[PDB]
Amino acid sequence: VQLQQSGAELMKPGASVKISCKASGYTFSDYWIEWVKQRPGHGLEWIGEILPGSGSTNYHERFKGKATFTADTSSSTAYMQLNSLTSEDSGVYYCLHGNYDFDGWGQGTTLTVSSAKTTPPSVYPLAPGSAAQTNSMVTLGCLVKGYFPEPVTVTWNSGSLSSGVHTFPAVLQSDLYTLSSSVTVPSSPRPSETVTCNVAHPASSTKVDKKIVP
Amino acid sequence: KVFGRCELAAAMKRHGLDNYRGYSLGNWVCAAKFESNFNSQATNRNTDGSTDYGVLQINSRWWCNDGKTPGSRNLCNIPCSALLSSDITATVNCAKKIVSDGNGMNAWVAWRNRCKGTDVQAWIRGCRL
Amino acid sequence: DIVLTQSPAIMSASPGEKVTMTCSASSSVNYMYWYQQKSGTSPKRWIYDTSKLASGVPVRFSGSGSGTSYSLTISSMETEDAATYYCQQWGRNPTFGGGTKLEIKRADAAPTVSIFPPSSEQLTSGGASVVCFLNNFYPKDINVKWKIDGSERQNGVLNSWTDQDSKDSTYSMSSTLTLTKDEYERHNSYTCEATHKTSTSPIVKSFNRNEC
Repeated sequence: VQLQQSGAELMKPGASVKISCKASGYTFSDYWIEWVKQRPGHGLEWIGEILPGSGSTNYHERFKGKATFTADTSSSTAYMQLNSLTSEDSGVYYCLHGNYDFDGWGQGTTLTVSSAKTTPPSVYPLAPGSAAQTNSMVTLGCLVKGYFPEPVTVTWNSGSLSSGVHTFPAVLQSDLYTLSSSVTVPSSPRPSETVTCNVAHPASSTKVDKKIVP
Repeated sequence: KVFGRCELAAAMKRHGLDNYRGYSLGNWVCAAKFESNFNSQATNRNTDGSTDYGVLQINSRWWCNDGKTPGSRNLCNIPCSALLSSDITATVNCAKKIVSDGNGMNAWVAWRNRCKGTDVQAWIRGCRL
Repeated sequence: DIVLTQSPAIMSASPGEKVTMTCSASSSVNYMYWYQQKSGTSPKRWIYDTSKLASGVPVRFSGSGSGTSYSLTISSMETEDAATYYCQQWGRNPTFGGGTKLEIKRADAAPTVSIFPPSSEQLTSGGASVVCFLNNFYPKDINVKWKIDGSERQNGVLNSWTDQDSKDSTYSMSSTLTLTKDEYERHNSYTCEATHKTSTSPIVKSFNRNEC
């Protein structure tokens, strides 16, 4: 009873993929569901739309042939198919409503098209050593390096250490991402009380907790 | 569903479109070829938030209602999805009140562009009806 | 069809003050639509049919224009009005505009820089990354230069900024020098020097013993 979509995709170039949108709660038959594409940095592109009841579809000039829509009236699902995926198809695909009774979008499905391999990350503690007081505030982080694909969930002190955290967004370098996350406590916890950073890269079932030792 | 000439022309004959105002079945089937290629579920979007619906590409601004067009007058008092049925009744009915508004079949851009001033009776030449 | 250009691309305002975003269509359009997107969520329809607010847009926003020029105007800027706003001509084939970023203003804060030497553990992989966090600064702009042993630079640096915090409105940058382990031990001093508006002279942070 929501406009729900499928999880994130990772796909070889050249293959096709299908995104659901389990649009549930109203008379599905009756309203157009649109589809939008977001490439971060460039923003939004409108793909096209489909009226569940009749199977009528409208597509933007650019996506005719790259995209096909279907809807299955009995599960109240609508699907988009991307044909012949390339690198420039990586993005977030949104399904949405835009009529006068509702206008809710769904949350998005990210899609990475890559030949690259799921690399688990390495997690390197960042600890100061030569604590030359900026102030009586120690910052220490975690460098999580070499994973593929996104995302990772670094956490500090298993959740508790929320204030003063800073996870920076991953950067892609050699067909792999790198991330850093900071924590800042007064210089009276570290080293006395211990700070752990809990990294999880779901796509390669890794859990890691490095402790920051001086 | 893409209809096929005489199947459509037989159902439109049936629905009284023959010589409705001064338009013979040649025109009715002609429009439906050049508007939609006989595909009942044909849709097309326009420059103003409006879509055209079905066989006879009825505009959601003045003629039917689809609940996302501005300036919606909905003069046929019908949901535009009713116009996407494989049985031409709500399309025929709204076509009657379009051809009645003092303009004849001019309301149809493709009829005007590809069927006006030609031998429209050609469209059923050789057809059973 | 039409190309929508938005001006400006990044913009700032304090709470209490008036905001006007502009969107320009390369062709005349019949109606314009505005969508707002906060980081971490799907966009939300904000103004539809040129002036009508969607269900849940507070009354402080209004939009207008015709043909070529439209606009979204906020009279009191409230903190929660910081997002990207996007315009769309929802025509035969819809296009979106580039966006306009709305950041909230505050006083020019100086960054707290910090460098971390390569960890033992990463040195046993055969690489060395020297990390520098410059935390909590306003304005967003900050140039960060690297000095391996005295003056130099480097080409394999990897920066990353955060979004404006929210439990303040600060920016924070990470700069990384990845060196191969023997290019690392073939040196000594590593310096992170930051240039921010808030200071005449660069903030630097250095260390030295790759050697002993």
